[PDB]
Amino acid sequence: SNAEHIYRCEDERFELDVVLETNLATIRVLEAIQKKLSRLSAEEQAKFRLDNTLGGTSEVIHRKALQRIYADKAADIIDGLRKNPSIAVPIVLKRLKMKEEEWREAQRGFNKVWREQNEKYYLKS
Amino acid sequence: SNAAQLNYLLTDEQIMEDLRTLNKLKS
Repeated sequence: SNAEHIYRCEDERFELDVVLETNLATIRVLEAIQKKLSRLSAEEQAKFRLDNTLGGTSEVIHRKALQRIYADKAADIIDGLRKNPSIAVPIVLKRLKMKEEEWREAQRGFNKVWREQNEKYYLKS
Repeated sequence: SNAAQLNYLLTDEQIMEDLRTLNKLKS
């Protein structure tokens, strides 16, 4: 046939599709908060703080995404978000944005090319 | 090795730097 057997996409897409979706959701929320921050004062970081923000229901999304990049020190970063938003959020977001583009690069390789190959003419061989 | 490298976890270098920055903010 080709090499030996037809190796169709396994779980690779699943990992990327989910992690990118999770990424984008966290990208949105952090950029939203960071924009609302616009560098706040100490008393303002006390006033406007992630009390119910990034939590409630969709916390697992950002929590998991953050634990994936900061596995060992996830608590420290989570605490930072729940404490000093105008400090942690800008930094963590910048880490997340560079990682976003890197994940996007991976998505380009797996998901994007998969899109191309699947929608185009695969032929009858 | 590939066209895209699946790196999910950040290195202790990056992680620790973040922590250093968070607890300092010297800017």
